[PDB]
Amino acid sequence: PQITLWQRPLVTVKIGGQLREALLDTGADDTVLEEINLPGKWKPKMIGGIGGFIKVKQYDQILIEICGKKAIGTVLVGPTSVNIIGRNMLTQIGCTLNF
Amino acid sequence: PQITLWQRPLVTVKIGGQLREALLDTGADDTVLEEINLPGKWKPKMIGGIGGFIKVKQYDQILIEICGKKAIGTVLVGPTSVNIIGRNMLTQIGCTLNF
Repeated sequence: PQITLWQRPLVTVKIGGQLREALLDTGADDTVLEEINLPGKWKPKMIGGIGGFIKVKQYDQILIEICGKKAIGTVLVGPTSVNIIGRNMLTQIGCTLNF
Repeated sequence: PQITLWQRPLVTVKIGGQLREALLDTGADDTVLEEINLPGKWKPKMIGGIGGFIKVKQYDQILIEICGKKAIGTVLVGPTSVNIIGRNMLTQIGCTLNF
């Protein structure tokens, strides 16, 4: 689908068998989601932002279905007030910017 | 221009007589620029992101040129790690997401 930007580009995503609403974030390199119960192993990681940084648990090869499409990649789980879908996943569902 | 996300969505923007590169950011409601000399007065404001909040200067009705297109609106200048063109400006250049 095509989406304008007068509102936040929020989509429904299915991850870890759970549902969530997330933002299609073209400015985010990574995909970061609020605390969600994901199975398995992970590595502690640091990621910076506008306010600075947060430490997050890094899960690799996580399958997500964004708005009806499938993609596998790294998902960072840490203290973020919003669920963000980054370019690593946006490139997989064939998302592009147009203007 | 149709922009793919394999790389950060950078664009050349002209603001206040100066040239800068800025990240087209759908995950940003606002436009936030790093250290830059901007004429006039403003209204202090604090915005949040990942890692906490940052104090910025809020300038209104600022002409901005992203690629070949002009837009006028609020711009925030602060300690940001990257110049960001948020939805307040993106809508104005008809920027859209597609997948």
